[PDB]
Amino acid sequence: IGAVLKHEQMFREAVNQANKRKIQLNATSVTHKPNAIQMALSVCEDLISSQVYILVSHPPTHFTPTPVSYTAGFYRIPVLGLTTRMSIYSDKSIHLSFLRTVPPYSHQSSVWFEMMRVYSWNHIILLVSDDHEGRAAQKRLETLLEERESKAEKVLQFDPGNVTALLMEAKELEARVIILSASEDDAATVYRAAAMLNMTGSGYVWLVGEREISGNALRYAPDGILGLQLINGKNESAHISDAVGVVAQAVHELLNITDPPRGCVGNTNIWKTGPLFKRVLMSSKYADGVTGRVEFNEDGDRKFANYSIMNLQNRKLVQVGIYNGTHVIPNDRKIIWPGGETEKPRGYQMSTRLKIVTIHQEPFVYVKPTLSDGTCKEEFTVNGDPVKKVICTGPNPRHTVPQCCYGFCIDLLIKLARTMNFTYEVHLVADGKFGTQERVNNSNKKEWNGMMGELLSGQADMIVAPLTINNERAQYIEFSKPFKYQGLTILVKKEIPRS
Amino acid sequence: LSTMYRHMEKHNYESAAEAIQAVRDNKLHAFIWDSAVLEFEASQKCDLVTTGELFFRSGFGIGMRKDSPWKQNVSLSILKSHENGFMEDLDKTWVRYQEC
Amino acid sequence: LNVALVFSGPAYAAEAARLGPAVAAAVDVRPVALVLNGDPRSLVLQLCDLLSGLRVHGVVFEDDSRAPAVAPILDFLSAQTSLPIVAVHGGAALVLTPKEKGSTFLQLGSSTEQQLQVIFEVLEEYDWTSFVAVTTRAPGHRAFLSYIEVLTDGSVGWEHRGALTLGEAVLSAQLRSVSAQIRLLFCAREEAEPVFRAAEEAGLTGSGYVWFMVGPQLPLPAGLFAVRSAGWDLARRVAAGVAVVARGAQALLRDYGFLPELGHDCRASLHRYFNITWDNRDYSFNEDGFLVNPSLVVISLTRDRTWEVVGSWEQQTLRLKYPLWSRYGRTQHLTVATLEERPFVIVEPADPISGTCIRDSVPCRSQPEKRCCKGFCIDILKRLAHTIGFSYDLYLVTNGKHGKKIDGVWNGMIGEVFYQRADMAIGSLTINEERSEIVDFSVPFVETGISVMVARS
Amino acid sequence: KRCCKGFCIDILKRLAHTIGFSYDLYLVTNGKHGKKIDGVWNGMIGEVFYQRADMAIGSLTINEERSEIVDFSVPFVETGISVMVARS
Ligand SMILES: *[C@@H]1O[C@H](CO)[C@@H](O[C@@H]2O[C@H](CO)[C@@H](O)[C@H](O)[C@H]2NC(C)=O)[C@H](O)[C@H]1NC(C)=O
Ligand SMILES: *[C@@H]1O[C@H](CO)[C@@H](O[C@@H]2O[C@H](CO)[C@@H](O)[C@H](O)[C@H]2NC(C)=O)[C@H](O)[C@H]1NC(C)=O
Ligand SMILES: *[C@@H]1O[C@H](CO)[C@@H](O[C@@H]2O[C@H](CO)[C@@H](O)[C@H](O)[C@H]2NC(C)=O)[C@H](O)[C@H]1NC(C)=O
Ligand SMILES: *[C@@H]1O[C@H](CO)[C@@H](O)[C@H](O)[C@H]1NC(C)=O
Ligand SMILES: *[C@@H]1O[C@H](CO)[C@@H](O)[C@H](O)[C@H]1NC(C)=O
Ligand SMILES: N[C@@H](CCC(=O)O)C(=O)O
Ligand SMILES: N[C@@H](CCC(=O)O)C(=O)O
Repeated sequence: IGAVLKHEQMFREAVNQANKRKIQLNATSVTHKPNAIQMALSVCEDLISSQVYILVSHPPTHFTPTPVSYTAGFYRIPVLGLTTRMSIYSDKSIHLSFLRTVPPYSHQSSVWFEMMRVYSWNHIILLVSDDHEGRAAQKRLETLLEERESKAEKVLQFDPGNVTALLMEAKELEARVIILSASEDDAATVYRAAAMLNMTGSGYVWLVGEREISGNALRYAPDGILGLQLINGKNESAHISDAVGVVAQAVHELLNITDPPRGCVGNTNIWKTGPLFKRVLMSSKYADGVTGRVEFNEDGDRKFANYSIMNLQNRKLVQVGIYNGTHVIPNDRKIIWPGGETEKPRGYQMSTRLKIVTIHQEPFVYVKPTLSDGTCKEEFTVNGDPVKKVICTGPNPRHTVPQCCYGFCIDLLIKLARTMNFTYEVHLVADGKFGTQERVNNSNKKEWNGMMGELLSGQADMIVAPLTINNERAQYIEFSKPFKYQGLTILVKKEIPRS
Repeated sequence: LSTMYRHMEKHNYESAAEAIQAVRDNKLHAFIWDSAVLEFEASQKCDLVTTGELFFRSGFGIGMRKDSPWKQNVSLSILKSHENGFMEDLDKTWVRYQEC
Repeated sequence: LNVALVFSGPAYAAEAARLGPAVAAAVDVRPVALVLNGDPRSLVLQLCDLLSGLRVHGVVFEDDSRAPAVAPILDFLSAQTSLPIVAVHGGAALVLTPKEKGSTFLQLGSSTEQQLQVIFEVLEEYDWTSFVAVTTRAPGHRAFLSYIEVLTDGSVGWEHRGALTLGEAVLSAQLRSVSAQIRLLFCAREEAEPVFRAAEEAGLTGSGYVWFMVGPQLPLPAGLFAVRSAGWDLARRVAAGVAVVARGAQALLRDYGFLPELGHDCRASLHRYFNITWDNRDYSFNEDGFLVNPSLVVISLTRDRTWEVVGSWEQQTLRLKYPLWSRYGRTQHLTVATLEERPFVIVEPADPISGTCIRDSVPCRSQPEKRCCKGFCIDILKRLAHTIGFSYDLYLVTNGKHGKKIDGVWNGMIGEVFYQRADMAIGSLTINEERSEIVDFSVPFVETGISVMVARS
Repeated sequence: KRCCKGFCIDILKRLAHTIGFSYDLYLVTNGKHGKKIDGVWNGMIGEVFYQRADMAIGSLTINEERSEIVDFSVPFVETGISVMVARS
């Protein structure tokens, strides 16, 4: 056993301490290879040489501990990483023998959810890289937000390698607080893109992962943004100590011993001691460790870790709080904001402009063609009063010809717009159907057909029409108190008189 | 009514106006639709007739996206205007104003 | 340019390589090759030596032994070298995992999603319920349950899902705690055998129950069902693999016209070029490198303990053998026999858009094809079944209408009931003295008799 | 103990069956339906407002002040202001 990682002396003293705490704690370490193939060759060589019952640490530069994990899986022997963050290693489909002593960015997303819940920032925006780690973080954030009856307002996938279109898209919505998760270089690129626009001003609060914050501080670091880091940071030595301690604990717990393989130059066979010790370690709960109650998660992660919630203040990071494995310390000191605001601004932004969809229905929404100049005829009622018409497009594949709409629904909309300050543009639905929920062709999943697509898909923001209250519509969208009671009735032609 | 719907779906139209016109032209036997629109239609086009007991007594509504901040205010303003004379005034001048 | 052939077989690989060159030539003008040794140390050393010595375009590895081990390291070697590997004939290709940045593995196995899709296509034709879904807490169990939940929406019956920690008595009691005729299990072989033994000790291995094992693999229950791609020939598999490799290489040379390898012998992202057709089977590939729209078969267990093909899935279509099926349920099996009487029992053609009977109806088989029966008698029969509980089949009748003592022999529904062919008869049937004495009768509900109908008045 | 039955009781028990909870018919005496007497609510609205009663069912009309003070479910039986006269 031995971490690849002066570090040889650290391994020697760790082995001596573990032995002080039938043979116990034998150390067999090697050095990194420039070529991963050479690294795998060295790993198999010193696995054949000595009995390795495993440990490996991430070098500073992107490097990959994948070869040793793959070899361990090919031998089914337990393998425990030290300082690897990518969530791909979390999965056991290709790394069934792999465990890690440092939580990946998925728990960073979990802490993001915790902070958002603490600060009552109900609305949320995600700007996530299309990489695997970003996708896993986004999925964990969505499922952690699943139990609460709120979803992400709009998740934006940023392919690795300008995001100005996505930045504009995020700017034009109602939610203002966003959360970024991407590579350091992609983080710098999107930081420049946001800085060029006015989307980095007051009311635009956001917080990113550890490596994004580090890269931003390296290159740009938009001032006032929040950020998250591991409490211990790199902290190789204490992780080494806790790892060797838990390895000794597991070895003592095992001592059925089966057969720890050695000299497996061509021994194409698994060693049941490997899976047995892995299951024991999963059931194990190391206590009185350097980092605390070192418990291993079911997938092979760490439970109840510690994080530093820091803030960027002119290329200087100030630890605003401490996010435990359960909750976050409220406030160690004062927190700044990118716009200089001294408080936590509301994450939403009430839009003055509303997109209203409306269907043509006789006694409620009159629709007529516009005049020659595109205006509306200034007619009057029988009582000598004007009809407060409005101009809206939408009617006839055919192009969207503007037309004049007026009616009971239009009058109600006018009254509401006067009651609550609005600026509104109307447009009828292109489909021209009341929009139920229908099962799409060649798929099991269903979707909101018709005019309701204009509301669910964000095309509009308020459905004003002769809408009838029923079950699934109330399930997907929200309603208000009814303004006209009515039922379903039969219409039949009938001739009364008789000659 | 599932079997009745399976029968009805072979003749379902696409909009109200064409249905009303076809009912005028006797291309269809019976029409089923909302009470307010048909009441207004009978009050205008005194050729057809409305009948049957009301079968689904759920009122209309001004729909909006889920959990939008406007729900409380929109609902409260609609309720206040309905409670006030505004709703009745907007109703009388726009519907039920004709009786042939 | 050339194609390198590597096999982990200790003995059969020798004869396979001996017969290699003729088959490779028989199956572009690029040459072939064959090197085999049969161990991550040995694997890495041999493959690196072969690739250094021999300049090749794509490499095909064939082996069916110790599947869940070879695939990751082989994929890593391919990614490091950036060369097209193709695993064939089980083994490495059997394991399917999410890939890496530069990875190009071209696994020829079948994803668990496709397996579940095929199994559910076989279902909804045998049982409407995916009653028992049991998992062994395997690495793929989470995606397994997610896909089950994905495919269970819209349209199936469903009872429970559970996980077994594999004392065998505790897990057997937990397994039997869910009542379900049909159980589908997700497990590996080392967990499959103890689970089978525990189920046998729990009495669920009888012919009444059917197990649909879908875990990646391949004292024994009766009715095992699984799914595979094809095979059980190594030469044909090698021919298909080399044909796919040659087609991909020719497409690459047509697109740009350059040698495929990029050094990577001593250092100091192409799984998009697959539209492949061969052996009357689809061979296109997705981004992850697994077969898209494969030609799959479903296999079952025979009393001779041998695997026999039962049905074939291809072009998103199924074709099985003896398509008619019945829920034996072992009582609770009652063969309802009715006749046609328009006021009471209405038989209609099955709805062809959904290819099944519409709601508020019951399937009815004549005496092969299926119609939809509904009305008075059907509704009262289904209410009775709900309030009692049994499996009822609408076995219609043709020999007669209601019954006659023709040649002292009954016919119709009465004839069907009398000779035990039909368990019970419902529908339009009047009670008479001879009928009452020959066959018992329940309590009458709709009174009737002899009536006179006249003309307009 | 008395026995309560009718429209609201039946709809409440159907709702409880379709949701599942323990419901107690805590009747009221301080008021009838609610009034802003001395800026303080009473009746069923008063009981609900001060958390004494978890929820109120039965005869209760929806008004603007009631709607803003306390939330309301979807109306089911429409009603309003009506005029009743003598024999005719
Ligand atoms: C226990 O530790 C000793 C000391 O490091 C190991 O001895 C060396 O092992 C390497 C690798 O097997 C050999 O290349 C050296 O020649 C060994 N030197 C000596 C002096 O023995 C030993 O292999 C370790 N044993 C186990 C089972 O890990
Ligand atoms: C606007 O044009 C569309 C497109 O033709 C019309 O929708 C069609 O209506 C016919 C008549 O029922 C249907 O047969 C087609 O299937 C419809 N097509 C689509 C794409 O919906 C629509 O009715 C027109 N509306 C107006 C007001 O002219
Ligand atoms: C809903 O209506 C309330 C009541 O008017 C609004 O609250 C007011 O908001 C303005 C602007 O923020 C303040 O100046 C007032 O002091 C607030 N009054 C009260 C009583 O809260 C609220 O903003 C409205 N919300 C929406 C989305 O329209
Ligand atoms: C983003 O890049 C595209 C392509 O280079 C360019 O057309 C566009 O103007 C750029 N936008 C900004 C804001 O830089
Ligand atoms: C709404 O508009 C009125 C009229 O201009 C104004 O007095 C009021 O302050 C406005 N309120 C808001 C919140 O914009
Ligand atoms: N219902 C009759 C058959 C037809 C008839 O005679 O009216 C019977 O059960 O015998
Ligand atoms: N139903 C009334 C009480 C009695 C009345 O005013 O008619 C309400 O809920 O306020």
